[PDB]
Parts: sequence; C-alpha cells; structure tokens
Amino acid sequence: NLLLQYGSFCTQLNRALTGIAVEQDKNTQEVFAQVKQIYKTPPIKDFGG
Amino acid sequence: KYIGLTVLPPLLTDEMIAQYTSALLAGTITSGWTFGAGAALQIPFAMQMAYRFNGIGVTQNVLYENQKLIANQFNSAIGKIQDSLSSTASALGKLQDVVNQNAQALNTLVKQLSSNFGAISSVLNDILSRLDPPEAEVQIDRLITGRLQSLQTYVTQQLIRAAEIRASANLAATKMSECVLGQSKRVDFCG
Amino acid sequence: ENSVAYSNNSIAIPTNFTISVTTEILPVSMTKTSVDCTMYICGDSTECSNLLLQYGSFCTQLNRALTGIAVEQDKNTQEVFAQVKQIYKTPPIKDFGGFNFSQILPDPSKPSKRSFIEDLLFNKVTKYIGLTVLPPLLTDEMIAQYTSALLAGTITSGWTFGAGAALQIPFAMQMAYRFNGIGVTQNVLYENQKLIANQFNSAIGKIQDSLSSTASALGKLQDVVNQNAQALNTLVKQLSSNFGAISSVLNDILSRLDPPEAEVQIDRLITGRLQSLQTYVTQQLIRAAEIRASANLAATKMSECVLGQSKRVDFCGKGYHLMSFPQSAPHGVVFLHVTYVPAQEKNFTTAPAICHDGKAHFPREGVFVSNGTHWFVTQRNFYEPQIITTDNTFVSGNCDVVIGIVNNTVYDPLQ
Amino acid sequence: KGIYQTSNFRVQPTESIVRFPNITNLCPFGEVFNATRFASVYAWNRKRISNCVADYSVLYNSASFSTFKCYGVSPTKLNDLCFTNVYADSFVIRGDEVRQIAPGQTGKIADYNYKLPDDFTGCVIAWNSNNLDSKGNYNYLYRKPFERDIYFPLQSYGFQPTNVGYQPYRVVVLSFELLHAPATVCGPKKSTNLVKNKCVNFNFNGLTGTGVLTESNKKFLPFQQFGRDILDITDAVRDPQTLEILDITPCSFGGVSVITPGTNTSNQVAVLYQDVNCTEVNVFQTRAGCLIGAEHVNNSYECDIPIGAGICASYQTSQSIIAYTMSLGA
Amino acid sequence: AYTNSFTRGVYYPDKVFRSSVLHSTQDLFLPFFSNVTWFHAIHDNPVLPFNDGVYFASTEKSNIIRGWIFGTTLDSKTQSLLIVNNATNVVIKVCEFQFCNDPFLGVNCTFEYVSFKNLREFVFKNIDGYFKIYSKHTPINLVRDLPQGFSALEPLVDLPIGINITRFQTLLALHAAYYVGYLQPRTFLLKYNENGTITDAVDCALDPLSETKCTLKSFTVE
Repeated sequence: NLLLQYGSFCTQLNRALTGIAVEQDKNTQEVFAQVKQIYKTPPIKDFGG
Repeated sequence: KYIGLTVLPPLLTDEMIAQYTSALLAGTITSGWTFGAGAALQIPFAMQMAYRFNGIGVTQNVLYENQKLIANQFNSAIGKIQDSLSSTASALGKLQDVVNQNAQALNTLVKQLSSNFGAISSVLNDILSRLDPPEAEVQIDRLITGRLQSLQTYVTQQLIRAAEIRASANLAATKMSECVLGQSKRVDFCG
Repeated sequence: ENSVAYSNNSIAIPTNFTISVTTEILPVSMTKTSVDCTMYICGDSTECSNLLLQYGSFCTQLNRALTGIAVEQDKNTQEVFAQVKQIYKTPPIKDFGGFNFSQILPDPSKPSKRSFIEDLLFNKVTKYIGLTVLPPLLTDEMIAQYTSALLAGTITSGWTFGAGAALQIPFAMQMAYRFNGIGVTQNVLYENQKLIANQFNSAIGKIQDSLSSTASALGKLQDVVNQNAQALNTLVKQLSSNFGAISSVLNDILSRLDPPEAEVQIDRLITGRLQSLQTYVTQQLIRAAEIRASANLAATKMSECVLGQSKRVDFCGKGYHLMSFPQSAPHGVVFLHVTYVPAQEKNFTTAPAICHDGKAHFPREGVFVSNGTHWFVTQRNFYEPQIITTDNTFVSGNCDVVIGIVNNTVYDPLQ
Repeated sequence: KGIYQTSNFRVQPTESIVRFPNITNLCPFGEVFNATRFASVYAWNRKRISNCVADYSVLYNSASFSTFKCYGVSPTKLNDLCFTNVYADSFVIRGDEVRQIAPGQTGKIADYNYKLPDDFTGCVIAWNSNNLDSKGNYNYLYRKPFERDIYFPLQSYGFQPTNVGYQPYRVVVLSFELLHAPATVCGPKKSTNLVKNKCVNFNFNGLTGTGVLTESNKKFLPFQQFGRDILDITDAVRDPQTLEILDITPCSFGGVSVITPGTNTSNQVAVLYQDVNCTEVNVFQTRAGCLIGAEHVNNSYECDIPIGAGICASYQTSQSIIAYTMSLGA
Repeated sequence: AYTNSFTRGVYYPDKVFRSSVLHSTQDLFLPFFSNVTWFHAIHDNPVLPFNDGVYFASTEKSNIIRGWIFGTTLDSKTQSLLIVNNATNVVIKVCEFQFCNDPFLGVNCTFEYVSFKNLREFVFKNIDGYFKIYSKHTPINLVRDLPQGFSALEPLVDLPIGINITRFQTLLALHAAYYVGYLQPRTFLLKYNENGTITDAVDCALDPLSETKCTLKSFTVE
C-alpha cells in the first residue's frame, strides 16, 4: 500500500525483465534455429577420412 | 535467492539446442553450404573440401594429391581440441564470464535486501512487528525507496548487459550464417 | 527430420530455381521526443522551478541526452538513405527486360510520391505537459525521393552508382552480372529470362498480398512505435502518482500550502518525477542504441545489398543473393531482397577427378557428374551437363595419385 | 555554425478568472463556536456544513483561541479554497489532553475514542473555557478513526473555577472533505466574469490552473463536474455560473532555437519558435514552427544548417541568413 | 429462488467525464454472473441483511414497489433511513422511527430530501457514513429474468446520514416481484465510449481471461 504511491515503476520493471527474458529465446532461436529441417547422418561414416 | 527472484526455463532445452547443432552439423558435413541456401543437396566430403580450397584460391588438385595427409592433419587438429578443452578452463572464459556476471548481479541484488538504506532494520516483517503505521511508514518509505533504486540499478545493468549479449548473439548468428552455412571471404573473421 | 542421402559416390544438383523476393523489415529511426523537463517536473510553477535548481545539472543533461538522441535520428536516417550524392530517376519508358517495377517505383497519382508497396507500409504501421515531438529533418516525402534514387540507380546502373559515377547498363545484363556473383554461368539467365521476370513479378504480387492480408508483417516496426508510445504513456501517467506527497496536482498543493510546508511536499514530487524522468531517458538511451545498431545494420544492407551484391550467405535474406530494393516505412526501412533459391534436385553419381591419357584431369568450373551412362562437367548451383574436354579441364598427376578417380575419355578440341 | 536550443517560451496568462457557484449563504460556524453547551468527548458531537460561503478571517484573527493548527491546508490560504463538505466535530476535555488531537497521535483521548485518520486534512481549534464550563461540572466525560461507542469504560471530569491546563478546554475540529466532486463550501472570494478563447489564469470551484478556455462540443451528463483527456488529466470543466461545458488547453509553448552561421563568419542570427503559429509570437511559417529573421528563398541548396521537415538554412548574399527547402543533390 | 446477474449492476464510479478511454477502478460492485435472490412481493416478504452495500431491482408496469427501509435494529433506538415514492416525488427521511407490524404505503428526525414492460435498477452503498443512491430505468419484455446485456446506473443522491446500516426491506402500495444482490470490492475495467457513456465492463476476478483484460487494460486480448 506504500509502493502503490510510486505508480508504474514495478509494472515497467516487470515489463523490462520480460523484454530481456523473451529476447533470450529470440537470441537462442536466431543463433541455432537457422535450419528448417533436423538433418541427420547415415549409419556409415564414409567422409573420405 | 528465493525472495521473489526466479529463473524461467529457456524455450529451447539443452537437448533441443543439441539437436539443432546436430542438424547444422549433419547438414554442414553431408551437404556443405547448400542447406542454408535452399533444399539441402548431398555432396561427398572429399568434394566439399575441394570447394573450400577453390574458395581460398588453392587449386582443387592440391586436395586430392594430399587427401590422406589433409585428413590425418584434420583428425590431429580435432584431436588437439579435446586436449585443449581438457586442460584449458580459461578457453571457456567467455561463457564462464557471462555466467559469473549474472550470478554476481543477483548476489549483489540479494545483498541489497539486507542493507538498511537509513531505515531502522532491513528485516521488513520485524519493523512491521515493532511499529504502528504513523511511525512505520517513515521507515518503510526508505526500504521501499532503496529497494526500488536497487531494482532500477539491477534492471539497468541487465538491459545494458542484454545489449552486449544481443550484439554477441547477432555476431554468433552471423558466424553461423557465413562460416557454417557457407564459406567466408572475410579475412581474419573465421580463424 | 531428414536422413540426408549421403554416400562417398553421390551428389544432388538442382535442375531449376525460384527467384524468391523476400522481405526484411528494419527500424532505422524512432520518434524525436524533446521533453521540457522543467515544465514536466514543475509545469507553470516558479515555486517548484526554484527547487529544481537545487538538484544541479540534471535538467540540463536530460535536455542534452534527449537532444543527443533526437539529433542522431536524422544521422541514422541520413546514413541509411543518403548513400547517394545525386538523385537519380528512371526514364518514362520501363524497358527492363520483362521485370515489372511499377509497384516499387513512385506512383505520380499521390501527393507524396511513394510507391504502391510503400502505400501498404504507410497504412499497416499506425500528452501535452512539456513533452513535444520534433520533426524528422527529411520529410517522409524526401525519404521517398531518396529510396527512388537508390532504386533508380539500382534498376538502371547496378552497383556502379555506389562505386563512383553511375554507369547505365541494360537490366537483363545487370542480372547477368548478378548470376555471375552466385557462380551461375549467365547463359542460364537468357535461356530462361521470361521465367525469371515472371517469378520476380509473381513474388512482387505475393509481397502486396502479404502486406495487405497480414498486420504482423510490420510487427518489428509497430513494436518500436509501441515501445516509444508506451514509454510516453508510462512517463505521463507518473505525473499523477503521489510519491508520498499530500497530492499529485502541483498547483493544488501550492494553493493549499504555505512555503515551509510546501517545500517538503514538493521535494517528493520532484524527487519522484525526476527519478521517473531519468528512468525514461535511460530507457530511451538504451532503446536508441538498439535502434542505432539496427540503423548501422540497415545502412550496411543498403551498402552491401542494394549498392552491391553481398557474398555473405543468408545476410541478404534466406538464399543465394541477387539484389535488393529499398522501400521506406514509417520510422524504418524494408528491403525486398531478391534471392536465387535452387528448387528441384536430381541425384547423380559423381567422382572427384577423372583419369584419361594416364594423367588425371580436374574441371576448371564446378564438378564432374554422371547420370550413370555418361560423364559430364557441370557448374555448382545449377544442372547443365557438358561432355568433358581439355578446354573445360586441367591436368595433374596420374590415376594412382588420387582416391575416387574414375577411368573415362576426356575429349580433345584439337582432333 | 549550427542551430542551438537556447530557451523554451510560454504564452503568458493575460488575467485571472475565478468562477465559483452563485451561492450566497454565510455558513453556520458562528452556531458551533457560540453554542451554549458542548458535548462530552466519549460521545463527541458532529455537524455538517454545506451549500454556504466561509470567511475564515473572522475565526483566524479572533483572540478567543489557544490553537489553530491545520494538517493538510494552511490557515492563511483557507479563503482561497473550496471543498465538498467541512464536518465540524464538537466536544470538551482537560487542557492537558488537547495535544493528543493530531493526525497520528496516541493517548487516553486520541487512541481510545476521538482518533483522527492518518491522512486527516483539517484544522483543530481549541481554547480554555474555565469562565464558562466550570461549576464542579461532573457532566463532562471521557472514555479507531472517527469511531463511535455507547469499572465501565466511562470516566468523568469534575471542573471547578479554581482550576492552566487543569481547566476545561472547549475544542472544535473542522475536517475538510477535499474530494473532487460537487463543491458546496467555498471561501469568500468573489467570482469574476468569464473570458473565452484567450490565455487566462483560472480557478473553477477550487480546481486551479492556467490555460485557454474554449466552448466545447462535448456531450454532458448532469452529475459531471469536470472531464478528462485520453491520459489522466483535466480536459474540460462544467461552468458553475450556468451549466455550459468548457475545454481547458495549456497556454501555447515551444522550444526557441537560434540558427547561426559561426561568429567568425558573422554576428547575424535567425530564431525558430518550434511547434507554434507565428500569430502567437522577414518572417516565415514552417512545419517545424514559426521562423523569424531568416529570409525565405525559392532556390534549393545542400542543407547547411538543418531546421526540420525539409527546411534548412545557410548564410548568403547584401548578406543575410536564408532558409529554404533542401535539395537532396544534383 | 435465484437468477444469474450476468452483466448487471455497473454504475458510474465517480462524478467525472471520460470518453474513448478504458479506465480501471476498485469500488464496491455486484460481481459479474453472481446469484441474485429473487423475491415474490405478493403472498408478504422478509427483511434482508445489507452487508457492504446492496443492488436492488424490480420489473414493472403498474408500479407496486414504492420505497425502502434501511437501518440496524429498526426499533426507534437506532436511527433509520426511509425512502418513499408518492407518485409525484421521491421523498426521503431519516428518523428514530418505530415500525409497523409489516410496513406498507396506503394507496426525532434528522434529515429530509424531496425530488412487465419496465426494468428499474437501484444501487445503495454507505461510505464512511455518507450514503449514495444510483439508478436506471429501461424498457424490457423479459418477464422472468434479468437481461443478459449492458446498461449503466447514473447517480441520483448523496445522503450525509452519518448512520450505520446492517438491515433493509422494500415498501409496497397495499390498498409483483423484485431482485436483491450484494456488492463486493472487486476491481473493474470500464469502457467510456465516444460519447462519454460507460458501455462495457470487466470484473477483474471473474476468470483468468478477465484478469488478463485488466492486466493489459484492453477489452481485446491477442
């Protein structure tokens, strides 16, 4: 009931930390998710050596 | 670390991160760059390093005249990576730095729970046991105003730090686009 | 999930392409806010202004910090769009070898002469106590002249207008340079030219349908407009919070109270509003570095991707890159990155080298492949077989030197 | 050489407009302050005051009072206020107990019977009353915010004229209800005539401000006192003379910026008044603001000093600062 | 007997104009979709508690319900609020009233005031001793229920009664049916429209969607 006298700080601080916590999955998606199929290797590893 | 502080899980779990690096890598090994540019085209690996040699102006016959030597050098060079990563905890010092900073920022944030800020105590429930509101509001005004400043501090540190990690994530998505899904002409960009 | 059909003897070569026009939206600037921090903290009050002067430099450096942002929104907009020292324009006739740019070049039927695609972008993108907005230096009409210059250079002259004096070249020949940039041998352009024009034109059709049908196509720009407006709503709401004063209506505190009382109350509204202003300006400084890192990236795609042909895989949108066209958007830019994508494989048997007159031979361009019965040399990124000759190939070593070599005739152009 | 943002300018209020209701009743404070018998604090008395005009000068300049302490308003400024209701609370106590009557105090009166709210906004007024209420007068008697209640919890005084704070003190608390609603109690300040379309200082029913008053097209409901904008601030007010609806607009303001070639080139300058029409302020109007002392030129050049919305300025030939639409190049 | 209140019991919370804006406030309201007690006035009716404050409504065409009583003990030892409609005026009194065996209208005192095809809604609440009446009149054909649809109650009075209330009852023109609901301090979101009329509202404790609408301050959620 005192913190409410300071207004929109606590909600904008939640908004700010959510702007970080949503973009951590944007960063992790834009780095790793560059391939639209999960490719996999054959059973035999004939890579010329 | 349990007073209102939380850690959310990542959307991509470390097993799905490892499936994507396995898909990036199984593409890079079996199909070269082509899986970035469109539908993944398979190509034998003795032909893929011959494309990389043409990409550095070294004529493709230099691979085939030396294929076993180049492969034995490559297998040796990968062999050294395991020794490096066994002995050299400081090589990981760029990941361990970020993990140390975001532990240190939360340690600092919880240290600031215990600080007085000019209130009688940092133990808010014990002030609320000691005092009636005409008195307690003067003391809790300081604890609120100090903790509010300590979040506006921590969240400014985390925003400034997020722009540094996001420059690194776009640099990592660029390295992944050019040097994994491709080959880079950019001298001293990829080794 | 896809088990790739790898083996030591097998290659897939694409027999056909699609010339996909993609879309990349970048913020370039944001709203040039200018806050009269004394009229925000102390609006109309001499009694409050005389207290704000006790807090020293802050209102001066808050004006300095916001003017530092507001000056550079025109630095960002000039660095992204003013990459050309003359305003080029197309001729009246549009003889571009079948390509239809009428939707991306200016429409004269408008009071601000934007393109048809810019008129979609300007529709899909969407407070008076001391806060104000300064105008952008360049009007969005001047931004529509600069995108038409960058675009009328790009349509008539290739990279050359960014690399010195602009030099005209027929557009069907600039695309033969663009095909050489990706390692496709240009006879593949002319022997398919109308198909390439129709795919560019049909992909341009899909861009309009996308921007007409889907609001989230502008999502990255609209999110910047929403962040700036939501930070202004949040800054203005905070004029009315008590911060622990008797009230938040400042002239009602000053009418109710004599100075010995009032200077205690007003210190709470100043130290509250000033913390709420330093919060706003710090949010704007970090958000300006997020938009400036996007202005330097949009400047860099204007340089490498419009004024050039970037060799950087997946930088100029998904695919092998051909060229890009800039369209303006409110507070941003949109690049229509034209990417070549290989689209229809066949599986071929292959060998790293071929042995003929005891000596080994290797191709000058691309790879050896076989349909099983015949041996060919062909380019990397498009299937076109050629019966192998010493003009296609060069010599080293002998059959014993190599792993995976095959015994076949290499033809003699001199016979 | 540049443009430098030296000042911000505000169109001044021309004159002051006070617009209270045409109410004429003089309030019954005299009935409370001159009543013969007062109540015992254990069952303290109360009286509404509403729909009347309140000259506090008569009370504040009276020598009859030991105290006049006010806890959210200053007694000097009361005549410049208007509010919904007063509520006067009336009782008698020992003088040694009067100091308990404050907006958060504790004591045998204040904690157990006549508790003031933690945010009480009124005035507490008291005096010694020995030459009135002493006899002994055993009838005067003592026992949560504004609570009421029926070896029992009741203790009497017994005031005798031989009793300084041993005496009976007679006490009145005025509890001003400064809600934003229909104001019914105002200070003595006369309402002016009402001015329109021009910048004025104003006060409507106690709602102070400065701005331009314009006749609104806004729809109205009979209980509306005032109206607010899209963000939480006063946009409109009901006129209490007769019930028309006026806007308020902030008196026109903008940044003032000096265009100059460098002092090594010249001492001549031009001034931009941002975001204002020149009729509020050789002269030119731009989308950036009113521009004064610069010379408007139909030619176009590279942008030397940038102004805004395609306009730029430079110093040229007989010399002057010109301002022009920028050429983007050859 | 009961019915569902649906959207009913929304009223202008303060004497301020707002337009085109989605204001949110905490005050005593009838909670959305709550059960309302439905009373047949004929065949004699009970006295009720009053709790924090009361929503009251009647459905009408001949106007048989013509007042109310509010108080604590209703026995002349407590002061009580009486309200009556004499067809020409609303008439309001508070007194040390002594009460009839069963009060009806035959077709000290310390305050006074003076002025099925219909639905009439009234809201009664007490605020630190200051008592507010809000109301609406609207046409209907729904003879047996409350309309699932939006209407808003505008104020009529502030009564400076200074009096505690815990009990109430309605008054009848003895020579029909009515509803009662009870208010609670639920937070609300209130759409003031392009004219400044309160056209739509959300109860910020009905369901998780309604708590989302109050988090975002929006009647639409993507």
